Amino acid sequence: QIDKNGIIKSAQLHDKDVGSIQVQVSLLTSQIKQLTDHLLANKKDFISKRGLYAKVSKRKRLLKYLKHNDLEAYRNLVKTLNL
Amino acid sequence: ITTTKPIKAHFDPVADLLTKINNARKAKLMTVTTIASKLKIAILEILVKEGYLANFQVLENKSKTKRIVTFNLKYTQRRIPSINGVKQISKPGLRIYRPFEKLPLVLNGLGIAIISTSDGVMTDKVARLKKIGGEILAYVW
Amino acid sequence: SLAKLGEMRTHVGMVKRYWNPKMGFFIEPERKHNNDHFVLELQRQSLQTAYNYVKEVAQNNGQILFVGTKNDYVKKLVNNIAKRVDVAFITQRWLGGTLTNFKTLSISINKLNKLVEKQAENAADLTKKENLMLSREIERLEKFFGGVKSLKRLPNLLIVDDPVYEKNAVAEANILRIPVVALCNTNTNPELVDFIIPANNHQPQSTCLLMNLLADAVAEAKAMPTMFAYKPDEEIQIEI
Amino acid sequence: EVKNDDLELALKKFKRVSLEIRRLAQRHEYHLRKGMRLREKRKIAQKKRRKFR
Amino acid sequence: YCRFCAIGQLRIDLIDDLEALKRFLSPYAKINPRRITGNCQMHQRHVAKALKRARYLALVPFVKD
Amino acid sequence: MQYNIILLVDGSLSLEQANQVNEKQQQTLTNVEGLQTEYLGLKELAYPIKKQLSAHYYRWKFSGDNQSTKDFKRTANINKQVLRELIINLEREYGYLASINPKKQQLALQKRAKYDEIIARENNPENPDVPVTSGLASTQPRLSRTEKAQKPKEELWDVVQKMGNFD
RNA sequence: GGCGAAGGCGAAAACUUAGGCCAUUACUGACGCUUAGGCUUGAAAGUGUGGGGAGCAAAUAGGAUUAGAUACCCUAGUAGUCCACACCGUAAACGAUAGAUACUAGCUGUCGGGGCGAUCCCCUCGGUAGUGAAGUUAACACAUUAAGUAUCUCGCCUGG
Repeated sequence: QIDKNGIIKSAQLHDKDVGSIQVQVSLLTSQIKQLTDHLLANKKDFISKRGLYAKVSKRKRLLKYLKHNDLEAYRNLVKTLNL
Repeated sequence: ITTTKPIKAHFDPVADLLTKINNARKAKLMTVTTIASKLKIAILEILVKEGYLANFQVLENKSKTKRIVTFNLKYTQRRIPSINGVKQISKPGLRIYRPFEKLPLVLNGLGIAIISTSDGVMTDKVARLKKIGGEILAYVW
Repeated sequence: SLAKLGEMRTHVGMVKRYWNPKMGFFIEPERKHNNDHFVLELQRQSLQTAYNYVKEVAQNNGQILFVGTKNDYVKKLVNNIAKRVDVAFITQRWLGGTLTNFKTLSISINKLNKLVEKQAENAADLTKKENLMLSREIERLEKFFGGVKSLKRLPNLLIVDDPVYEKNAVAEANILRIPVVALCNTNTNPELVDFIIPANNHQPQSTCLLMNLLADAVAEAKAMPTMFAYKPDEEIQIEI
Repeated sequence: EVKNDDLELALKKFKRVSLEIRRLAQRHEYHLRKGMRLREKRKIAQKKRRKFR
Repeated sequence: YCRFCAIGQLRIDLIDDLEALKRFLSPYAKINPRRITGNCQMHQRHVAKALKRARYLALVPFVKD
Repeated sequence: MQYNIILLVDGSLSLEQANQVNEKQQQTLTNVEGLQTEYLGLKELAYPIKKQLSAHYYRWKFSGDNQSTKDFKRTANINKQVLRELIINLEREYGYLASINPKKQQLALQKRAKYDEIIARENNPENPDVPVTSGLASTQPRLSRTEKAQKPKEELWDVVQKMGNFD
């Protein structure tokens, strides 16, 4: 379904990042992957594609912030803003 | 005490204050809560002193964690508010400023505009007398 | 005493699920189940204010038009007020057109006076249908104008069992510049009275004690004896 | 619809549901768009609801 | 008149509770509307889907009159 | 995540061969094991699904898997040895909670009160006895901690008052 | 009645999964907001592509009738309605009411969620509704889901 708790806790480095930028962007990226899988398995689900584009946009804005605030976001960039 | 109905960042303190003021005017409501700020505290104190607005209480949870102000309008014993119209001037999309020599008396020479300047916040008359100008926060009459 | 709190014992509750919210400002914080219960102290304060205010108004050579229009209870007891204190009484509300058009009350009172004169002056030539016409004209002009049926003076004040119950009463009230006071319920709009009296009327004791206190207020301004707030007994009579 | 063993009584209780089902089928025996069908059906439903409430 | 979540189990399959479903049923392929049994949205889902499911599995007349 | 799986198998087949068909059905079932051939009896179908007036009913109760029941469903459909292949999941609408599922004990009390076994009356579901005023009743209002009370006086109780002296 | 971004979602059954409702000082600490350009989707006719086509109706064609029927009647009846692909990407997609955001008498209904408890009643919040206060459209009326109140952004607008 949501694929929520496991991905959060994998991105949950400490007890001080339950809702941080890191876990949020990880959730959006994991949701992008899961939505691609689903919508390839379920073609005409336009809800999934519109949500995928919305998550892509919100991920872009989250990344622009994460590079505005912390300069170490792109030195270990496993979340490059290209999709 | 217990201050109920907190408000979060709507888009700005000024419009958050204006919507509450007009809703209180509409529903004949007494006391409403809005955000807290140094400018908001200054204008609220000066409006208590001016007579257009009744008192206010600024409240905090512990720190910048949550800072709000509850404010009441001065009402005669007829449910008639003392506020006969307040217009916000300082806005996000338009930062409005005026010199000390370009500040008018509102209503018919009675209304008092609230003006923050380079060295403080005050009323329109003493802003003209101060020879220092700046942004305007609210036209009150 | 004067507007004693002892009377303030059953002035609580009416038909629920129908109530003006702005009454909650003037009555009490009313629960989600529409608890029509009234406070005692504020109701007593407002009732005493209305009492002595109408007293001082009637001491100015004014008039307190006593209006009774509820099912039977308020009308019967307002008639008892009229037979106890010399004030006008209502059997049926006037259909409108009394104060702002003074001619419309004068024609009615003159018609009733001449109808009484005709009834007392000739009854042999009249037929059964003609007599029924005469009696029905008398009844019509007595109920089409209750406060003005034999007198032409303009009332200086009027009450009503409910200021939202009578459109014509409110019209001829707001035509004049007079301190209109009325028995107000929770389902009533409070914007049609001078001094709101938040109290019950479905409870018969409540309304009868209220308008009897009004009668005493107008009587003490007319230099005649007064009974309620001067006798500790509350009346027990079901709402006829 | 089937109401058995009675000539008139069970037939009388029959005819109600019989005509109900007959009309239910009848309004499905002609091509029409969803617009008018749903609008009229819900108009009748709201008529019955307001008569009931 | 609410019927499910008081006599039902809030989990309605065909077996173990088929009688509460058949109460809005007749061998005629119809379901009692809200005018007779005013069950809520989830209870209406229960009765609708489950009864047409019993019709679907050949337990009660699917369309048969 | 559990599967209540209901299989209606051919006509009036004998119990042994019906069980063998069912065993083949697990052999082509890729879901979780532990399901046993439970005979629900030979039930009369409302209509011939293909030509069988009455079919043998069977139930299986065990857990469930996500991408492991579509294939089982369509293979059981194609497998003509079984006529009907209904699935049920854990989630239909009901609760997964320790304060809404134990409310089914209140439902058992409702079953008890459904029939008046005594002269007294506790029937008629939705009869308000009003035993509860508690619950959450919480919108979580914000607690107020005093910072500064600029003129703590506040106007209140605006009575309908005008021209108090008319005498 | 709820949900879905509109388009829409109803014989049932399963799966992937968008998203939702309830309460969280709980975590980054404004990361925000929209939107010209830009990205994606987009009833449907009807286009061709492969099947079957059950049925029928654009067109077409006979008998009526008509001042005349390829209009209202029907029969025969294709494209199409069916599906797979694109394109058509328009709609009464209009609530002729933009998106994000916070606030405004109530009242009577419903659904969902949280608590509770024979049911239930009840409270909380939303969703889904209305009369109507206030407020607002010339007016018709909306009105806690505004056409009320206000901020950011955009699109539409000056005579036939």
